[PDB]
Amino acid sequence: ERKMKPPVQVLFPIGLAGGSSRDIKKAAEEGKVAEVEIAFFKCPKCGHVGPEHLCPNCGTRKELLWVCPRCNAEYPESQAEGYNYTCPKCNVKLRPYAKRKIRPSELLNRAMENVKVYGVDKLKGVMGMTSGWKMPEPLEKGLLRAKNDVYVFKDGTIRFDATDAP
Amino acid sequence: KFTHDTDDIALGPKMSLYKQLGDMEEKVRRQLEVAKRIRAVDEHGVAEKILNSHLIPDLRGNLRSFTRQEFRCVKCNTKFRRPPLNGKCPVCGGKIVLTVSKGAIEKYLGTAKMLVTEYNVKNYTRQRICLTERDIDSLFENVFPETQLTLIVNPNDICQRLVMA
Amino acid sequence: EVIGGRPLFSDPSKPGGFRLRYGRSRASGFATWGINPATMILVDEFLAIGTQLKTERPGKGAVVTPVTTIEGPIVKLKDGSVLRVDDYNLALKVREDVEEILYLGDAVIA
Amino acid sequence: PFEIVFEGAKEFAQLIETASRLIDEAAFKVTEEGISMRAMDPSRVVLIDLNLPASIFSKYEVDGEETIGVNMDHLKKVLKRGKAKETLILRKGEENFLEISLQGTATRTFKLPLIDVEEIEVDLPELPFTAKVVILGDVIKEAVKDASLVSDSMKFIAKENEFTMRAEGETQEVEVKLTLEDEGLLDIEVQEETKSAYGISYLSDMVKGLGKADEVTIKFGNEMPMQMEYYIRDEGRLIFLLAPRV
Amino acid sequence: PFEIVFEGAKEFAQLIETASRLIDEAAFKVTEEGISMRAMDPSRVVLIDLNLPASIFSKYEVDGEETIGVNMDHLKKVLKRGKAKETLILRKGEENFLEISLQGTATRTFKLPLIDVEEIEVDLPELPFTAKVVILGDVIKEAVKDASLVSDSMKFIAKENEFTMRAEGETQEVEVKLTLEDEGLLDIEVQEETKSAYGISYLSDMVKGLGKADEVTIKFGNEMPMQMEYYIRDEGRLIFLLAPRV
Amino acid sequence: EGIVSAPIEGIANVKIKRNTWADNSEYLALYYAGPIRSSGGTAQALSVLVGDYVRRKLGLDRFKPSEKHIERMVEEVDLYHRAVTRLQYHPSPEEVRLAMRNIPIEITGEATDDVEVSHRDVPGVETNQLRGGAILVLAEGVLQKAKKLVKYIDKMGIEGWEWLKE
Amino acid sequence: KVAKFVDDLLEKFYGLPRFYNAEKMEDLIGHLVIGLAPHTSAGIVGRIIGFVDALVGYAHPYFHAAKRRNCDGDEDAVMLLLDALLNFSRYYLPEKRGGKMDAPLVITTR
Amino acid sequence: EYSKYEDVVIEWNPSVTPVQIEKNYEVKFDVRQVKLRPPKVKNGSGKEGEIIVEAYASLFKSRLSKLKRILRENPEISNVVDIGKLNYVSGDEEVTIIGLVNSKRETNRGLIFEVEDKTGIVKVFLPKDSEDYREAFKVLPDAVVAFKGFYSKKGIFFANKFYLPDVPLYRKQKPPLEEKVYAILISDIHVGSREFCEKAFLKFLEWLNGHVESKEEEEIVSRVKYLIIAGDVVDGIGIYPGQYSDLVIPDIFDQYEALANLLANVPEHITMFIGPGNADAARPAIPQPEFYKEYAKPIYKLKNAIIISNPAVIRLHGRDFLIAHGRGIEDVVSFVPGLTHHKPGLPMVELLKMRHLAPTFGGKVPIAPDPEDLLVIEEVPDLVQMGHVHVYDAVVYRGVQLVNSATWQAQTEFQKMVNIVPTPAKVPVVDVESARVVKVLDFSGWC
DNA sequence: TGCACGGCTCGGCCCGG
DNA sequence: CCGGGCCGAGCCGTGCTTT
Ligand SMILES: [Mg+2]
Ligand SMILES: [Mg+2]
Ligand SMILES: [Mg+2]
Ligand SMILES: [Zn+2]
Ligand SMILES: [Zn+2]
Ligand SMILES: [Zn+2]
Repeated sequence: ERKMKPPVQVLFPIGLAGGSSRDIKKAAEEGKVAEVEIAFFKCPKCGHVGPEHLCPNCGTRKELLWVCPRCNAEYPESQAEGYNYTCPKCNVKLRPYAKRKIRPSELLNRAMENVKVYGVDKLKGVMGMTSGWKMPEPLEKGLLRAKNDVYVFKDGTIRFDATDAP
Repeated sequence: KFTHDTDDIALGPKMSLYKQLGDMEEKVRRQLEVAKRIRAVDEHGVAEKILNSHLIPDLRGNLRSFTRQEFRCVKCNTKFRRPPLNGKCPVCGGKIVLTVSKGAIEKYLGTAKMLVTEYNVKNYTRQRICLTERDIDSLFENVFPETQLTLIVNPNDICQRLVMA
Repeated sequence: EVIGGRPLFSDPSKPGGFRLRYGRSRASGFATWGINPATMILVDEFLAIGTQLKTERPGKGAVVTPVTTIEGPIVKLKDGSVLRVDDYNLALKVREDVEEILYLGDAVIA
Repeated sequence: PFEIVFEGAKEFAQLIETASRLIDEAAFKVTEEGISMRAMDPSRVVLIDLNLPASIFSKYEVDGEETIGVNMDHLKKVLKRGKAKETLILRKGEENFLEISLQGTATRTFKLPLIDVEEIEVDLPELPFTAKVVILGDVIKEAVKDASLVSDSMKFIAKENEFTMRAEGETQEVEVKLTLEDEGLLDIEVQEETKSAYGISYLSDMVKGLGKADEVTIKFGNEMPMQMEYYIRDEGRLIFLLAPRV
Repeated sequence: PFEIVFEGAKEFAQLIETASRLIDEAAFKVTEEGISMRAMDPSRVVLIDLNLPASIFSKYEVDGEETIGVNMDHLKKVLKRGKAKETLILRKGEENFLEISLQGTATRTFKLPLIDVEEIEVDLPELPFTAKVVILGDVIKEAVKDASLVSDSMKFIAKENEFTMRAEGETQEVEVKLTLEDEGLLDIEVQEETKSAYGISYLSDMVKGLGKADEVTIKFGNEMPMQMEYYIRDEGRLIFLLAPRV
Repeated sequence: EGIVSAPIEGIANVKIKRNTWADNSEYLALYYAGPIRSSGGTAQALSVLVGDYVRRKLGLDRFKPSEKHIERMVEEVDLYHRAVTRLQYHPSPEEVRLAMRNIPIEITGEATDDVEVSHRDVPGVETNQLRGGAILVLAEGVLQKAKKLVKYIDKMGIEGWEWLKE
Repeated sequence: KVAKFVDDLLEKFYGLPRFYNAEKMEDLIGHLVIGLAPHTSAGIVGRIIGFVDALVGYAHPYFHAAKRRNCDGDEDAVMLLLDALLNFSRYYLPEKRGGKMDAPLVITTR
Repeated sequence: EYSKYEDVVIEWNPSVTPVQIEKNYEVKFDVRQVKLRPPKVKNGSGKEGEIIVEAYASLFKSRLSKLKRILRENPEISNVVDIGKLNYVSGDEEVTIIGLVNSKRETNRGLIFEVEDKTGIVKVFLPKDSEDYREAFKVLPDAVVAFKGFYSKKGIFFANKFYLPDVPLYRKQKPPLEEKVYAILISDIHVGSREFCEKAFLKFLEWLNGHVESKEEEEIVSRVKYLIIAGDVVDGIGIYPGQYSDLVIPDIFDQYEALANLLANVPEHITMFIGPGNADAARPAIPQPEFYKEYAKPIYKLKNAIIISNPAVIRLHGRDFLIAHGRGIEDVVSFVPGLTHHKPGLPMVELLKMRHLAPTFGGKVPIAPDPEDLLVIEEVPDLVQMGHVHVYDAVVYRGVQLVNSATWQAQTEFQKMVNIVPTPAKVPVVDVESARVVKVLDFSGWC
């Protein structure tokens, strides 16, 4: 099989909170707070904010938030579309990500309640996302991969490497 | 179409023996036995010499990186091109570790000496190995002095024999 | 160059090495060779189905594949006898008594 | 073929484990007199000899003398499954398999393949030992454990009516002194002033495993090897040869 | 030049081990009445006070006064080398070496180099303490061990004839309640209700290694550091002050 | 045939430069990234030929290198082989000089190795480190696979490449 | 294991019926995979018809050539079609130059 | 084909008789003269991974403490303060800091340093308009410098002066001699190579024995008394891959035997001082105590040969000679733009100014893990000899003469590849009294 | 062609004082 | 019963070179 240089089961950044093995579960169980760069999405109706694609309160799709690198002003995707992805008050091109704070305990508990998979010992993530969007992966997929003993690749697929013969 | 037929398409050994040998000395010994059995290989002078031209680069290239190496902290990942003169990481409390250890230079020295003493190699390679050993034991002259005596000496070595001859 | 642990099976164009046969088997032809399993066994199983090797004449590199229709090695036993090991089971049986491999076998090349 | 049974298999396991701390491959010389062993460590720094006469064997039958060579690690791993209240039985047939049996509340049989090792004869003449000191195991073990804190070399000084051991580090100092008036020494016989030094790793490796109620005698001199003995089951004996420092 | 003799070195080593888990280097002031030490946490979060009057020691001879600066690790190792019934003697001569001599079956001696360490003399007089409770060391040790599982924060609650310590987490919750009818709460003097919180790492560090038959005294108040003190040999005592969190 | 990712990865950028040192005339340059080393000799040589044809059809002049450029490129090739990889091909310095003298485009790129060169501050070059992609292209493309390249030239009816045929 | 993970994903995260329903490796026969060389950006769809007891991937010579491979030492990848369809995304691709290699940005059907 | 100068014989010319001169000399420095105590571990069971780090740190400590004492000699330097206690100084005071140069960047305003000492790291800025800004622009790291200026509570230490250990401007002239004495310098003989030109060396050996052409040369030859060789006396074995085809004598024992046979032809009144180099059988990293005795015995057996170390200082008639090989020049050439191998005098003067023969660690020079730094020039010499660059040069700097003796190996394939031009068979002659080069011989006609 | 080798830390279990 | 000694996973770094 194909595994990254440190093995990874979900494409979710944890930083230094998880330790050497980037264990999301160990950081969550100790109540640590991690500071990393991710993409935050915001629900248009009520106003939930966090690294998720669906709002738990109402189950409606959120919108990516654009941040100003100089003044940290947040705009929804619809608003930034008119602004040509440039800050009007400032003058700098926006970015979809910023360095933020996350509490792994709430996210992991929500995921476990979502997929009804409670008995998992380890769950490895990444130190930092390498993309330009820094969009994370759902944690439910990581939980199911950990449960079924499979590993992820740089684009989200599971691959097997073998020699070829005719 | 095809020319030759086969009874079974997956008949024969399935795993290479190279993946079941642990030590380097064991690998070299098994490979030399295999070369000795086959009539048309002529191990005794070309196999061992061409093999020695694979461990010699490792030896010489690891002694030249010990004298110009960068140090690093165990907790941090900070790399210092020269060691901190207080003995500890300036930005934390951890201790400093080498990036090229002393045992990385002389991991292939025993197999190289066996290859030199057992088989027929030109005197160039034999002298290179003897001088490499002498140079390895001379760089640490005043950091690791030989303060330990011994009961029995002369284990049929080759370097001392070459020197006394 | 020879790496430690990777044997050399024949000197350049030396009689007693691999015998050249022109042809293509069921599972060879693109860039792969055809090898009898008996000579896979009688080299201490360093060769296995799919193991690469650096060749001399046609190109540089190939993958080995079993072909039982061609000849195998001729070996000299410990008591002085000579045998033609063209069979897989015979190679398994007589492996421990081998003293010298007189001939190494064939190699089908397209 | 032979049959050997021993009482208190835990003591035999401890002895084999102590032997295993320095050497890896060794062969046993079983004869009509008993069984004996001798080997040298790969670094050629320590030499261990040990014999077990028939006196300490409850039952012992043999057709003569034979050499048996087994892997030490596997032997001690098997021996460590025993208990202090079980009997150990060693048996071998014409086949090259060493059958080991432990008889307690049940009977279990272990099969260990044999191996061949070079039985080179290594021996040395009786060197001139000017000083001899007999002390308990506990005192020397404690002295070694204190010495290990500060340095890696331990120094001996033997004087008439005064035997002392020292271990000095870079800035810290450790010293142990005793006399025959004290309770830690049995007897001392020195012919002149003696000074020597030996490493801490080897000393800790060999001294470890000695009971408190053991009489250990040490023979050493000036810049010359050291010899240590302790009696086993009141009939046997063990030797340790250690090369000096500097 | 002073000579101080102590009996039962194990208790001394245990006390030094508890005192050495907060600061690495501390200074001891030897004076006729006794030895007193007041260190400071490197992060400035917990206070530790030492007081060892001359009444405990069997022999106590000293003239004038002197400060003794030593690093905790070497002294802790030397003391932990002491066995159950080893007499502990502390002696300093004209030299700059702090001699630790141990007496028993053998005379084992250690030496340490004194280190110059700055002294920060900050005396804290009596503070307004809302409540004072004395409980057995077993109860607090067990309660801290149980609360270490759920979270990293302990909440102390004291009321009229009621002592309650609680820890809360994301999902789990642990609470221990005590009252006069239990064998742990010896008595409780409280003028008014108070509540405060403290860290679990520091609490475990201070509370670890406390004997079961110890009348540990706890005094604390609303949003105010807790004071803890227990007696040693009916004459000596150790005092802990831990700053609160949030 | 649109399978290997040379057009997507190897060609980092295409820019137009002026011969300020000789005539102030314009020409075309190609920037090769790291991934071009995995494309293959045929892909690299075909990229060079396509660049030549596009420069011809855009009405642009020829790259006119100074001698210092030739010295810098020879030193770059030698040092890259000495300190990085075997290159599976050894161009003699005469071949390198001939290739530089007879290529109508500028083959350059970013730095891919942490080694400095001697001939620094060359005009038209914005780096002083090894250009692994460009030199690997020049070594294992037009030089290692000149037979297939001249076959393609003959099939393609392209003039100006007679030096390669010779 | 990959098929079990896909079935769990479909049943739990998305609320759809299972697809593979396999208990032994022989229950994957007739299902489709994707072959991908480590230096290309397009894949090719293949079908499983059997299993062998060797450490090689046997396939037609046209299958290996359509991935620009030579079959003398090369190694490629296979992944289940549905896994790649559900999981692959272009927003997880690194932003350096060598980030679009090994990615199935398009697949060939014939 | 195994000629090794077996039967080469050169006899003294009876037409000329040497004059009588008292042989007053002594070796003032040798690496196998300082007893370096090995460092002990911080605990009882230390291992290999910490003793090496401790030894390197102790070496750097010794370097800093040795080069700090030299700086505080000229009265112009005063008010030295500890770097650690810089937060307790007023903003109107003038202070000096001494430490190691970690790094040196360049900005539009000037240069920024990372000076570090025993008690912490401090940043330093030097304005572009400073009078000494030119000197500090081309200093390479790990050297010991002094900075003078005003400290700020906001970090950066603004400075207006820059100091190097340097060489004093004033010195007292030594008393003269009763008669003149001459000495000769040679380096990089490279015995056993194909590009080594033996005929030129035989002609030179003939020249030393009285085979002269002019009266003044005859007078000099009759007066010569000493001879110093500065490394690379044999081509060595296994220096680079593919050297076997480049060797005429592919045996290190035979290389040293042939070299010994060649040098035996000099008159017995000439005393050799031989030092090892980077191609001999000697220590992999500098300083090198000596040759490997079991490999270089024939050159030890020479009757008039005295084997010295690298670096070593020799005193002849009260004149100090700092004899070194010169592996440290390559770092100076690489780091400071505007210098080339063809002119090694300027890099040598820079090394003399810094008072260290190989400042930077981790570059092109291998530094051994010693507890004491022996490469610092403690005492200022009268003459300095070097080699390793195969190019002749000579300069004078504040009274001391800096000489770079040439090679005897003709240009090889590699030196052609890297565009290096050797100047073989050039030999400088030095007068003992003035410690200055007075004549340069040339035997390049044969080579 | 890149993998193969050394070293440091950090818990989970015995086993013994 | 409570405290060490020890294994077994993991995670980092490194592999000829003339002046
Ligand atoms: Mg291929
Ligand atoms: Mg030279
Ligand atoms: Mg040299
Ligand atoms: Zn919502
Ligand atoms: Zn803004
Ligand atoms: Zn650190």
